[PDB]
This record gives sequence, C-alpha cells and structure tokens, in this order.
Amino acid sequence: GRVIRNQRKGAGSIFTSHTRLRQGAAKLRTLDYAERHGYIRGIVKQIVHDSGRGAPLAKVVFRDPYKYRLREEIFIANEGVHTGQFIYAGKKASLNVGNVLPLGSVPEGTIVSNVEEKPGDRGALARASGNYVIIIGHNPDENKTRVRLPSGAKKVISSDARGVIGVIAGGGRVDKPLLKAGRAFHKYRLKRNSWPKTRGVAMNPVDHPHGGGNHQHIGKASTISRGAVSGQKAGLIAARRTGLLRGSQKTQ
Amino acid sequence: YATVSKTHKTVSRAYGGSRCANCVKERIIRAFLIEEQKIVKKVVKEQTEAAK
Amino acid sequence: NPLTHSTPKNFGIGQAVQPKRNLSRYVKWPEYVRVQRQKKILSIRLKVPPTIAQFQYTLDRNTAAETFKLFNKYRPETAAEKKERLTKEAAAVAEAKSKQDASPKPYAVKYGLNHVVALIENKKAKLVLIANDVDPIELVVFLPALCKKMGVPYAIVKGKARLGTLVNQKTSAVAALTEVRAEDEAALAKLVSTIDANFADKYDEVKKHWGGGILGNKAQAKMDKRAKNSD
Amino acid sequence: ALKVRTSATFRLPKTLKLARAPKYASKAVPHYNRLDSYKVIEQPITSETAMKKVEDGNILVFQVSMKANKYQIKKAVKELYEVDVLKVNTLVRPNGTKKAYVRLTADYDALDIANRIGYI
RNA sequence: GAUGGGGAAGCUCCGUUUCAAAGGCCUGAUUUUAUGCAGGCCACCAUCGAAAGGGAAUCCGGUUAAGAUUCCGGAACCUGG
RNA sequence: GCUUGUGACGGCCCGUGAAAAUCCACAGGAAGGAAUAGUUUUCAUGCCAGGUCGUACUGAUAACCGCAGCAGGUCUCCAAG
RNA sequence: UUGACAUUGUGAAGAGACGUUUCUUUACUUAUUCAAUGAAGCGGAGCUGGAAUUCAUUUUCCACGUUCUAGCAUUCAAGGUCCCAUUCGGGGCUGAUCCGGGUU
Repeated sequence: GRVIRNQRKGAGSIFTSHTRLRQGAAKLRTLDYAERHGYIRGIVKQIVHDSGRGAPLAKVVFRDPYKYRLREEIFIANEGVHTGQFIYAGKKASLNVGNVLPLGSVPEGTIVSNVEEKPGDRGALARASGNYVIIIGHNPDENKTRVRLPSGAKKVISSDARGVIGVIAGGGRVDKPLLKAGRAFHKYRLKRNSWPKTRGVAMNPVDHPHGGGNHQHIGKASTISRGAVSGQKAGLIAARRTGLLRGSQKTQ
Repeated sequence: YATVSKTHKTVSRAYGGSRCANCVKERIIRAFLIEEQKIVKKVVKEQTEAAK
Repeated sequence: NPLTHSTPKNFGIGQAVQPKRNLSRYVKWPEYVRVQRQKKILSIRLKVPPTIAQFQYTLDRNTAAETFKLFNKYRPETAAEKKERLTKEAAAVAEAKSKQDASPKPYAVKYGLNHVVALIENKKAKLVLIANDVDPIELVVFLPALCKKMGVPYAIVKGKARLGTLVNQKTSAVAALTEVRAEDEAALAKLVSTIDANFADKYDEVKKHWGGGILGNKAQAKMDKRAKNSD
Repeated sequence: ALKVRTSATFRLPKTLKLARAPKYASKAVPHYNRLDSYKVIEQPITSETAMKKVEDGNILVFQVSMKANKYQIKKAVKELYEVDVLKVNTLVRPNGTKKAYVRLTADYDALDIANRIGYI
C-alpha cells in the first residue's frame, strides 16, 4: 500500500509550522541570582498579539544586573496586566497578579499560569488562552509542591519551579462558533498545514486502513492497540473506553 | 539625513529628536517627585527605626 | 575635601550595576583543562588498589634534598667530557697498549628503566629512586615489589623531571646508583636507613591498604552536617 | 598567587604569528607586465561610422583588450599617442571584442592624430 | 550550506552555534620607527539565496540607416577622498 | 467627470497582515580646548576621483513553448470622443 | 515490548542462600542520562546585632541594601587610607569578610 498521511507528518517538509510573523518565543526570565534570592522589577512596555496564538504576549523589559543595558523578556500576558505595570519576579516577590514567584513561595489556593516543569526551564504548563494551574498544597520533604493542572491531572513539582500569578489572557476564545470554513482556513494558515481533513474512509485502501470501499465503513474495530505499528495507528488509539458519556468532572 | 544640517534633525531641549516636549515634561516632574519622596522614604524609615 | 562628595553604591539585588568581581571559580575552561582536572578527581573517587596507593607516598623535602645532593655527586659525563675522553682513549690506546684502559673506572648514577630493572635483578643496585608520577603507571608499579623481593632499598621520590636533571635530560623515570666512591659510603647507609624505614619496611602494611574515597568538598560538608547537626 | 579573571569567558591566548621567510621562493622569474600598452590597445576601429566619430566628435575609437578597463585605456592612449583624455566610454562588441570610445581634450584634434597614426 | 564535531564499511549523513582555546576595532606608548607594544571595552557571530522585496544620487532639449535617463548641449545631485 | 496619488477617519478578524543591510538622533561626558590669540570642515564656497558585467530587437494569429511562420499556451504598465 | 548478560561503581536496613556472601524496599557521585547559562555569585564558616537558656556558657535560634509614580542607574566608584616628592599622571588596600577552585 501507500505511506499513509499521518506518517508523512514526521519528515517535516510540507507539514512544519508557519512562524514568519511570530514575535519571539514565550519564556520566563532565565533564573538568575536576583530571582533566586530577592526580586527584580520590570515594566510591561506593550502587550502584543502573537500570530497562531490567541492569548497575547506581554513584552516586559528589566534592567541587567551585570551590565548597563536594558534586557527584554517576552511573557504571555496574564489578564488584568497592563502597559506601564511593574512586574516583580523572585523569591521575595509579592503575591500580585502579573508577578512571578517560586511555587513554594505561594500559599495553597494560589492560581498561577506559565509555570515551570523543572525549575529554571522557563515555562511549560498552562500557557494557552484562559488557563491556570492551582496550588493544592506543599511538602517540605524536598521542596515540592502539588499542583492541579488544566487537563485535570494533579502533579508534584519542585517548589523552586516558578509560576506567574494569575490566568493567561485570551478569555473564552473557543466559545465563538467558527461558522465558515474560511475562518477555520485562516486559523490554520497561521499554524500548520493540518486543514482541511480527508476522512480515511473516503480514501482507497492504498491510502488508509479505512480506505477500502463499496460502502463507506471502517470494516474492523476502529480502536487500535498502543503496540500497533506506525502505519497502523489511525483511529482511537489505546482507547480505554468509547461512545458518549456526559461525565461532569475529572480526577480529584 | 546624513546629507542634512543638525538643526533639521533636532529641537533645542533635552531629548531633541528622541522624546516630545510633553514627554520630557512628564519625564522631569516624574523624576523630581520620586527623588524627593525617596528622601522622605528614608527619613520616615529612620523615625520608625529609632522607635524600636 | 568639601567639594568632592561621598556617593556610596547599593551593590545589592535590584539596583546599581554590579561591579566586576573575580570569577576564576566559574570560568568555562578549555576542554583540555577540565579533562586533566577531572581525571584527577575521578581517580580520587573510586577505591584505588593498594599497589597504586603505594605511590602518593613521595618523600619529605629534607630527605629528598639529601638524596639529591648525593645523587648530584655522580653526574654522567657531559657531551664534551666524553668528547675528549675518546680522543684521549682512541688516539692513544689504539696507538699503544691497554685495551682502551687510558681512563679511570667511572662512577655514574645509572638511568633508564630496562637498565635499572636488570640491575635490581642481578642485585647490583644499592639505592633506587622511582618517580611517583610515571604515566602509564604500569611502567613502574611492580618496582616496589621487585626491590622488596630482591632486598634492594627503594624510595618513591617526587619528580620524574627532577630525575631528568640528575642525568641531564627531560625526564628519567628512575635513577639508581650501584658503585659509589669510598668517601661517600657513609651517607649511603645513612640515607638508606631513613629511607627503608619509610618504604621497604612499611611495604607489607601499605600493600594491605587501599586509597580513594573523598566525597569532594560540597558533598563532604553535606555528610559532615548530617552528623554534626543531626547527631 | 591566583590571578584575577573578571570574565567567566576563556579566549584563545594571543600568540605571536610569525611571518613567512622562505628558503627557495615560489617563482624563479616574476612574470613581466601582462597587459601593457601595446597589449591594452590593439587596433583602430575605422568603420565609416567610427570615422564620423573622429571628423565630428573628437573621439578616438579603438578595439581594446577585453581584459582591460577604463583606467587602463586612458593610460595607454595617453602613453602611446601623447594625448590628454576627458572620459573613456566602453562597450563589449557583439563579436566578443571590446570597443573603446575615447574623446580627447580640446587642446588636441582627433582627426589630426587620426591620420597622424596613419588612417583616415 | 562550508567549519570544532557526532554518525556511516564507504560514496557521504547529521548539526549551523551547534558540548569548540573560533576575533578585530579605537588608539596611546615610542618620536631606534609609522610601530613591536601598552590602555581597553565590543562580539553564542562562515557564506550562498530577490534584474517584481529593502536600497546613496539626473533631468530637459538635440541627435543615428540602427544607440541613448548611457552620445551632444545645457543644467544638477550622490558618494569617497 | 476618468485614471492615479495621497490624507484624516470608519468596518473587518479564534487572520491583527516580513526581515536585514543602511541612515539618523538623543542619553552620556571621556577628552581636547583661548586672549595676542585657537575652537570648530553637521554653515557657504573651492579641489580631485567614481571601476566591472548587461544595454540591439521580438515579446507573439511569424523573433518564446507547443516537430512549423501552428485558430492552443505564456507574467505586467500606459488608455481619447 | 519483555527477560538476561555486558556498560556496573561504593554504604546500609530486613527476608533469606551455608563474619564472607547472593536475593527486595534504599543512602551515596564519580560512570552514564537531561537542561540552562556570555559557565556569577554555589558550598562551608564568619563581622554586625535583637532575643533566649543557664540557676550563667555559648547550648542555639532570628535578622543583616530594592514595592504609592510608564524618571534615572555605564568610564577599574565616590569616599576613606597608603605609597611615587607627586608638575600630571598613575598604583595599591579598603569600599565590597574569609575560606574550598564542584559553573549551576
């Protein structure tokens, strides 16, 4: 048969990401002596819209502890934060929205965004529009803090992992019906070549495990073993269950 | 601009090109009032410092 | 004087552009610098076997300078000495009698590994200097046990390049005299005395003891405090 | 000791850099000036339309070396004919030669220096 | 897409600042000299890739069988010294 | 009125619509500077130089591609009553 | 994907195989593995000083430059103190505690 479509994604090519008009990479400041012991002020100079990313980026510039020069980091704006607002980042920083602190330096119930996975990795979790992680508790058995993550899983990371106080900006973007193919069009035009989508069942057999015809149907269970081989993985992969559920909450 | 005389490229005040009158006015007033209240910041915290 | 002012700086977090300090602790050295520095450290961790632990036992400055002052008294011929000694020997002994016996029997320090090793085996040596820092160390590991087996005084002396000077080279690995003039026969038995009390007669104890360990600074305190505060 | 380094950055130590002092030299005999004057300018162009550029323009029209530029033409025309030169104009002919358009200063007469050289 | 490298039997593959000791500017000393040197900050940086993207500055009149914002005439502007 | 340029505004986006060379300016105040003389060449005037390669013509129901002087194909500017 | 052997090293609890020694939860860091930084501020101890206990002692704790403001922060740093007889220029010690060179 033919190399199926999801295998072609791998070799980059036609499928890499559209980044020409992206600002910078969103990152916290490099964890330095300042943040590691005290704090350091910065002003947000503008909050700007990054292409391919609803939820805006705040450009907040600091001074350089070691040379006379201005050094600008790029944050993900956090709603409520404004132009001109001072930003204090460090251990001794104050519990204010916009600021950024170690996870151990914030009480239980603090909601923070753009938090780190390992300390100093400069940001990993809750970064998409409107997201936040919740601090549920601490554990001075090696500087650890237990957080609740957007997906719902609760995870324990080091208390020296920085978060930034508040939610990510960008409201309820997914609340507006997309309406036209054209709007979806422009959407993925600024991300990656993933749209539109051809149903595997609308293909011929060469192209897809579903491609066989004379009637459009998958013909075998559409639930695939995790151990299945690249080339076979199309459908609902290690699907624990399937069908409708209406299931309220997560895993607390 | 490299074919041109400096009066074309300036006004006569602090930040000739750079900033804009109202922007250098607020610039000064802002400077003054903080520098002042800096001393007041320190003195006050040398009154309460003598209290204990 | 009251026109110049005192304007102190705030050199703490959050203000005043930090002033140039000394970061020799932090410099990212060339890769060749870290490898020679860390091949020391690595070899310091890991229990090192006693027959490599034999070395590191060098020689005190005073007994070393004593052995060197004596060894200096037996320099091998220079380039120019042997130059004339041969236009003295050949342009005479090949013009008369004495099979090249127109020169006094020499007294030399004896150098070179293959040379020395056979001297230790034929029991001709009277004292032997072995550099603590020969690499590859297998070149010399067995020499303490060679000596101790044969009944030959040895000392592990600091400097493979200090022995080079005693034979007018760059390095000389080992040095060991065999003959010695009769006036010097005194200090010989004197040095060997102080020496064989530090090495050959300790050999049996040293062989029983490994080296290595040492957590390296930062971890050592972490264990120290773990038993200083928590005990 | 120690020595104080106020940078965590190690650089390559500036080292001498000697200077070449050979032992037998590359060439045996240097090459003579390739592209001199008799080489630069090669041949008058005397089309009936280049002649009108002499009788009426005070231009001297030479097929000049393809390897040669506007400076070197001006030089040669000066040195070979004892003339002074305003500007030299050049186009690469379509037959793969180079044609120089050389207008002389008012002190000189191209038409005279034309049948001086020996054509008209 | 070369380079310290790291893969590969190898044709080569990977990586492009990449885990690399990766430099070139101002200038004084010295007035044996136009220069070796003495102040020194600056610098995670080959190069290729647009005759429609960015970009220093020219116009009018006249002229040929065929060239012209390029020649003639006049009048300008830019750059580097 | 037509074409085109351009301004102050207004609608639109889960789309908010390049980069670099390059030019300037400010902040800074190192350093250099006069009174029998010295400062300045971002003011006017004056002097010299500006290399290499392309430059013709067709651009289409005959100069290109479709075996061709082929009813096909092949990007663009100007536009009178 | 699963097991084994090799890369593979040190300290222990036990339940076990007849003080060595191999077995499951586990401490070490030097192998190996991950990330950052123009390898900056790690680690140990101190100067200062506010409390304490002890029925007096050092037996330890605690603190030790930045938060009304969309300024400003750079020339080995001013000051202080030493030297060069010091014309003008320099330099050193503090300013800015010591100690390990484990960049973190």
